[PDB]
Amino acid sequence: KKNPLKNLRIMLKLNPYAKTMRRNTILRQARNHKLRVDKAAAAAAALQAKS
Amino acid sequence: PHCSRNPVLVRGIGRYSRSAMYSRKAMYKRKYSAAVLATVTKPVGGDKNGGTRVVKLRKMPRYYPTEDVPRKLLSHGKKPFSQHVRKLRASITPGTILIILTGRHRGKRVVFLKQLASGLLLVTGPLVLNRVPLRRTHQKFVIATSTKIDISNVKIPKHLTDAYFKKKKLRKPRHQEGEIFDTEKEKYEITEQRKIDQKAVDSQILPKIKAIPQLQGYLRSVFALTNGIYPHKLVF
RNA sequence: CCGAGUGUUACAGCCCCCCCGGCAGCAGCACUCGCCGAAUCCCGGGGCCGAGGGAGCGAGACCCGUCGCCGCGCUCUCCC
RNA sequence: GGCGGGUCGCGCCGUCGGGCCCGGGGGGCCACGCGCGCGUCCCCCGAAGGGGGGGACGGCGGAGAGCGCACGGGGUCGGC
RNA sequence: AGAACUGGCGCUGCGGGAUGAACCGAACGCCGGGUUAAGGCGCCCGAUGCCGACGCUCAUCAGACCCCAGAAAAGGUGUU
RNA sequence: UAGCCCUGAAAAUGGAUGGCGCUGGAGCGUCGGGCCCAUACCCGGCCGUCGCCGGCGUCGAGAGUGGACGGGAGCGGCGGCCCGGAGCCCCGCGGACGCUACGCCGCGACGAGUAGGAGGGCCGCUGCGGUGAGCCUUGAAGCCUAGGGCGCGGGCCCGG
RNA sequence: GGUUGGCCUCGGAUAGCCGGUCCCCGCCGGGGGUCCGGUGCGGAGUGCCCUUCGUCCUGGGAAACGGGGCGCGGCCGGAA
Ligand SMILES: [Mg+2]
Ligand SMILES: [Mg+2]
Repeated sequence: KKNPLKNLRIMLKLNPYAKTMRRNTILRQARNHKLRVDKAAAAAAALQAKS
Repeated sequence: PHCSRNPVLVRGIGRYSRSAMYSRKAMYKRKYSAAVLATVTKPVGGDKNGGTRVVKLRKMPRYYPTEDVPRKLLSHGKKPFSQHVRKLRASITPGTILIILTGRHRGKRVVFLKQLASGLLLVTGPLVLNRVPLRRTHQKFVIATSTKIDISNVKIPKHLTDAYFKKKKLRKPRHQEGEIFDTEKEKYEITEQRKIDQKAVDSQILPKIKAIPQLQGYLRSVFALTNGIYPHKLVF
């Protein structure tokens, strides 16, 4: 018994939707991260351009 | 032959989906429809004799051993040592001063140069400061010291490789006369080429060494633990 | 004259509390709001211990089952 | 003259629900014979009770060749 | 001494109760890794060698953990 | 009024919060986060038992969860001069193990034990009927053995 | 069996440590004013050796005592 939740491709033998549920939650938490890193820059950028 | 056209973001997950890849490959316009030498005969060579001899080579075995073990049960991907993957610790970048732990050198401080194709990281402290030639060392038997030197454009001989650094033995005598192999007294005098091609890398590691204020005194020294000096209290 | 420590009544001439209207822009956050969490969740790295046990519907197989299931790529079209 | 129960229509809320739909003016989709004809729906041209389109179909008229890889894939080998 | 209900001991090792038939956990083929229960973690004795929190208490007989192995009425301008 | 402490509070061998000791606690109460280890729990190995099976296809020619012939009509596809037709393997004569059926194999769950009851014994002792073209004065039985092993055990084999 | 040694104030803890002009104890010790430091840096969370691979060539800085000794000769301190 190889373990689901621990290796891929055993899940995908039991649940094919597990992969597309998984890159959808990797695509979005990369663009929620690119948004928040840029927004935290975007406050202190013009706050430095002030100074 | 195009490249993979689906960049992996995580290990074994493509960035583009199944129907996203049907269109990146233009699969909508490429669906398709269109639809031994055993042995040449050997000649006769003879009188009262014809029939250039029959198709036979690689014949059935002379002896079957009395018992046999069955065949193995096939497993997935356990590829041999020439094919696994090669890894480094991030603390060992080229130019790092290392600390040998386990050899015959045992605490001599060397300069890391290049990571070979076998995981054995090629290394030398120079032969004029230490007594360390161009030896390989294993990766997890060193300590990466937090000082560096930029040797990014030193030079590298392509001929020094895993096949370059090996050890050799050739068992000729099967008889138990009292020779010790007759040639394992030979501490290696193949150095005549190895003495040439260390000078070709010594000559341009040392100006990198002699530009740092007292880095060359640091490489003659050896490492030790003394009295209240504990690792895990220590920064290497 | 200044500095300091006590005791008194007095509600700004340090401040604090309760209201009556607002902005930056909100982070369970500049380790106290720590809450409760995940179809609202994934990634990566270490340390330990173990590795038990003739799969070929094909070819009439042939030195030698790198095989099934699963998930993928390239070519059998072109261009940049 | 007040209070509850059942019923209707009014505007108002919610990342409501119907994959809804219906027409108009980048991200995702395990969704892919241009020819045209089998049912069904939709938008249309002036008519006025015809045709032309697109859509989807659990039916039929349009409707093979698997090559050589890699692998979190039926319990470790090293061709260290 | 004699009943009721249930569980045990007898027929049963093991971990804890210093010790033990019956208490508390838990029931047992021979081992390796992981985790726990009851119980603990000054030193015998594995584990608090946590910069643990908050108080109460001084005994010229202190106190200290189920069964369980020592005490009552009364009394104290002893401290809280 | 009620918490801790004290008085009430006396027994015969010397003595027991288990001891040593302990008073910014190693005491008491109320809590925390760590941490420790049972034969218990989880994962893995191996042994047995029990339950449900598998394989007589040794079928390298076996192939069959539907099957053939051969005639009435239609194709996609194989070779065109739009008419068209079974090839029995062979350039290799080849292809592991097995299945004491009372045997072999697979999977899953389980394993305390007195009195007691069943099963298995290729455990052992003595004697008989068969049988090993058994063994031996080139050394049997017996006994001894810091010798080598096997079996979970009953025990057994070998060396000296 | 061990992998370098520390060659030493008394002590206080609601307190101690260092340096110090003056007047008293056979050229040393007792006191006070003064200057210091102090979550101890004149800090065993420290200190001196040292992490010393050796040698040769060869210049600077530092150092004019030499450092190991089988030396020889001397003295005098440490009885818990
Ligand atoms: Mg109970
Ligand atoms: Mg019995």
